Amino acid sequence: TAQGLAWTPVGGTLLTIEVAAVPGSGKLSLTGQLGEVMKESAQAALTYLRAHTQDYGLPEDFYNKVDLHVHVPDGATPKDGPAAGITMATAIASALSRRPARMDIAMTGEVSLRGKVMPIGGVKEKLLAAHQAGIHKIVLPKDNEAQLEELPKEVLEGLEIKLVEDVGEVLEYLLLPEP
Amino acid sequence: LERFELDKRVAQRVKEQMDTNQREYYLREQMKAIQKELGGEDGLSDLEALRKKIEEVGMPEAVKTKALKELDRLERMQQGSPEATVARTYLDWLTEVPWSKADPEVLDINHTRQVLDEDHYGLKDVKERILEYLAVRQLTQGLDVRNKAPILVLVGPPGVGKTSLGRSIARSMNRKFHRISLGGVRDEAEIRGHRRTYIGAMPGKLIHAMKQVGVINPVILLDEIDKMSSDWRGDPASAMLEVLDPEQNNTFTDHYLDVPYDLSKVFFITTANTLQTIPRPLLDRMEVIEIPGYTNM
Amino acid sequence: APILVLVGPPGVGKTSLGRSIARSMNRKFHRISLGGVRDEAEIRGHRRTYIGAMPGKLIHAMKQVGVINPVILLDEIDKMSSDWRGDPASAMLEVLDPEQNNTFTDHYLDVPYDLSKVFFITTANTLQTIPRPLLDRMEVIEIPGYTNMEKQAIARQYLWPKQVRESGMEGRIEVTDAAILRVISEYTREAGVRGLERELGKIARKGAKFWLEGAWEGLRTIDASDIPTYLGIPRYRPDKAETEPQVG
Amino acid sequence: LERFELDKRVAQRVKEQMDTNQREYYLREQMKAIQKELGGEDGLSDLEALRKKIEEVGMPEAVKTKALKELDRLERMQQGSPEATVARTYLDWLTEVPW
Amino acid sequence: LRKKIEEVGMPEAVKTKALKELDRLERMQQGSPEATVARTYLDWLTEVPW
Amino acid sequence: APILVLVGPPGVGKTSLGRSIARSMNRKFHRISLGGVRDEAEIRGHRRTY
Amino acid sequence: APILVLVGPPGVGKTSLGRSIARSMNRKFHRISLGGVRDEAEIRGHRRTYIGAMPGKLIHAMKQVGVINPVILLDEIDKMSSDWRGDPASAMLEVLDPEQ
Ligand SMILES: Nc1ncnc2c1ncn2[C@@H]1O[C@H](COP(=O)(O)OP(=O)(O)O)[C@@H](O)[C@H]1O
Ligand SMILES: Nc1ncnc2c1ncn2[C@@H]1O[C@H](COP(=O)(O)OP(=O)(O)O)[C@@H](O)[C@H]1O
Repeated sequence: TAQGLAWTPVGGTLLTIEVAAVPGSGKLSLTGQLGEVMKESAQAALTYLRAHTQDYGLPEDFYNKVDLHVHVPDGATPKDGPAAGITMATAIASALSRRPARMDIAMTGEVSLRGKVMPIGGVKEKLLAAHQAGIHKIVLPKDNEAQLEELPKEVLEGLEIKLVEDVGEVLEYLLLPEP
Repeated sequence: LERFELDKRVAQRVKEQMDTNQREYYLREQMKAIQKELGGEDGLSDLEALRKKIEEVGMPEAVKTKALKELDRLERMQQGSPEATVARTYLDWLTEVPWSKADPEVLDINHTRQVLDEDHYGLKDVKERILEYLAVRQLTQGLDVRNKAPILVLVGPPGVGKTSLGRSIARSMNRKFHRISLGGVRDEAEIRGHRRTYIGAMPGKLIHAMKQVGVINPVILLDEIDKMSSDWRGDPASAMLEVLDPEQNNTFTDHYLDVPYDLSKVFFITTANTLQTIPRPLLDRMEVIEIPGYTNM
Repeated sequence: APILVLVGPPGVGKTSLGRSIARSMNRKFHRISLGGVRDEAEIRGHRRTYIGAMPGKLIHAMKQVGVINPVILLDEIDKMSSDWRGDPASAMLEVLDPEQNNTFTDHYLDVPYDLSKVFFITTANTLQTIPRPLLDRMEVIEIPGYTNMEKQAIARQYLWPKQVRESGMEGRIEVTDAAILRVISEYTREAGVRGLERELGKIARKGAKFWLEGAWEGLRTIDASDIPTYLGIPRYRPDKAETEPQVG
Repeated sequence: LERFELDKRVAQRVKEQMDTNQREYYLREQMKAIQKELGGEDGLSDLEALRKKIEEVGMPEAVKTKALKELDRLERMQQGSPEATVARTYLDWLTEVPW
Repeated sequence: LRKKIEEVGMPEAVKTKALKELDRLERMQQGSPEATVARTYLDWLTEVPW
Repeated sequence: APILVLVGPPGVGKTSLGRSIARSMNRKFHRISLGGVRDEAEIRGHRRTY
Repeated sequence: APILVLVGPPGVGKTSLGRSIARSMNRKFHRISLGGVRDEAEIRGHRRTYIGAMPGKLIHAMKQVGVINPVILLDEIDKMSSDWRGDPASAMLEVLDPEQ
């Protein structure tokens, strides 16, 4: 389980599932009703099995060979951003890690091949979705340092912003044990 | 005999059904005998009282001539005559929109700053593009209150007290706030109406709120315009983009407005709260302000 | 005689080009977007049978202009579709070519209208989706985006004077080459000029807000320095010369 | 007593309502009665012309039988009825395709 | 509408078209789409350049 | 017996051959494209009832 | 306790005796070959990937019968291939055990 948060156009939610661990062959499949740009991003995510097998600490056999049973809660998954398809990759990255997530400690950002978190859009909307739910611990990319103060002074009074610089550093800010 | 008793059964069904229809018919005509109770008073207010209001309204000689023109034709036996309907339906907002009164224009954008500081706390994003809106609202292509431009439609969740928003800006602009029903209603009678040759065609709710005050420049909140659609095909696109164009709004006709109304100093606001349910020709004369909402605290 | 097609992304001045040509011809001008059309039921009329039965978009287009000889711009004939029964591609086929449309009629109408004299353009955006019998007898012209130099030329010479003239900023706000250099090379990244109008408007009406809170300077210079003051932050890099020299 | 008189004035008002309704409705059937005398008559000349076209176009007998039975369905209002304008289109399709 | 069609130059067949549909007016003016939609038709015909 | 199918490149003379035969046989040439058709109704006949 | 595997001569003896017992127990006999069945998406359901996701053939065996307790004969259990996601055998072991 990973807080692959994606802002819905209507309201605001914290996108996440409960995850199995049933590996074996590269066919994690979902009828997520995804968009066409998210369709081609998923077609990229096919070979991102060979890309995420090397960008993080994940083993080499991830190049082609992992299943699991994934059920994304919002069947109306298109939420006006590329925070739909990387969710399964992040969930498997936590799954092949085999160690769980951190209680009431979410994450967000944008993932890259080189291993850096690009700042996630809508810091106000992601922090409304984070706080209106009730989570008080926030993992934002480092370049949102200037966009933390661009928000009004009533959203972040119970919010702690644990700034992140790498996608590995997301893993320490999201994976339950210390590493 | 089974067929015969079936005949008796179906005869009972048809008798109860016709009794039901008759009873509903009597029920509606009571409503019409309970509503027509104040019909005479409407005619009285539509008579000498109407003329008095027209005098105080001081409608432009052209508009006054129109009112007098139809009114002189409507001059006759008030009873057993529809002259009262055409003497009120079209001359009620004409008698309720005096041109000797209007909302005080706040040319001071700084004043707006202060009054929007206490909407909730200023909101720091609403008031900035609102204040763009006012400083431009003074300073336009004609350096006056003419658009040729957007009036700044909202986009957001509906949860805020948007009524209080319209009131605090109608305070920061000394405007007479109104509300109508325009979004969610699916018939061109609250939005356009149709030409005054049938009822159900009606003054729009904009015309009704225009009747709600005497000031010639009220603020008619086009209520939840995001859910706008109408069962009457033949788009109000003509209506909405004709009223959004001041060159077409000083000449604002509709299906209902068979005379170009002098909607010239009239101010509107536009309100969207959903980003997909939009008929296309409102792509223009619209622009969006950030409106921050509320966290759980 | 083949009809012009002006394929290319939105916001590259396709319909304003038609405005120019109308000026050049001293006719009127009009557009009707066929983007998201899925039936013959609205291009030709719906057969008139109730309130809520409508003539065609060409009939409307004819109705707005008050001239029998305008220059119609059939915008977005590439987003023409048929996902439900009814293939109106042939309807536009009988519209375009000059001989057969001489007595054109919609299903709502019965009048054979004359359309041989009416000059046409026909805007699309990509011809790979036009029906192939449509694609015969036209001219395929891609219209590109514009270089950074060309885009600042659009702004400085043709757009930014419109931004300052809609919002009363005429002769009270000066905006430099450095500022609009920042506008394109630092802030705005898109095919057409479409969003440029919007963030430029943000700059513009913020500046009008600044001028009406006191005209201490009658000339308020918005250069590349105060660009983040009037608008928000630079959300993309100024130059692509500054990322990193990458390995592979 | 004032409730009594209010009910009486309501009774007179609904009496007037039903008087008005029967009068205006009687006008509705008078306009219909004066209408079908000529008002509906002139529109039938269209149907006569279309039928003459069907009769004059040489057709096989199955064609003509289907045409006449579809035509008898057309002997109704279509002008606000989308269920018989399709009949007019049908009969005009038949008479204007060669045989 | 008769005046407007009279002034807006019509083809004589289209002129008689409008006159016939005008006779489809003059019968009702209120309620069902019976001359109301016909009024929409006539308004469409009038306000097209000729 | 067969019905004379034509196959070949997109721009090569096909409809030219058709019109050539048509004039040759004193025939009215015509063309109906069938690109993208997937309904039987849109080319045979759609349900008449509505 | 066993469920009486039938092995020996191909096409000979096995189904005959099974139908004989189902006649004796008066349970609605059925018979399903699994030779071409080598995917667990055919044993249990197919994971939904398009329009036309489909159940296991064992439900389809239950679909051809109107009871939840007949005698059913399965066929070709002695081979196995992991040509798809996992094996079809594991889902069949799920079918065998009573709490599964
Ligand atoms: N070799 C040719 N001879 C005559 N006409 C040609 C030739 N090649 C192309 N054309 C022209 O190409 C047009 C397209 O029709 P045609 O070439 O017959 O089939 P297609 O539409 O498959 O290309 C015709 O109008 C014709 O005038
Ligand atoms: N002892 C027996 N008496 C009668 N028939 C037999 C006997 N043993 C085998 N058979 C025949 O063997 C066949 C059973 O084999 P079959 O149902 O074809 O496949 P499998 O044995 O692989 O299930 C029956 O058709 C039956 O006629």
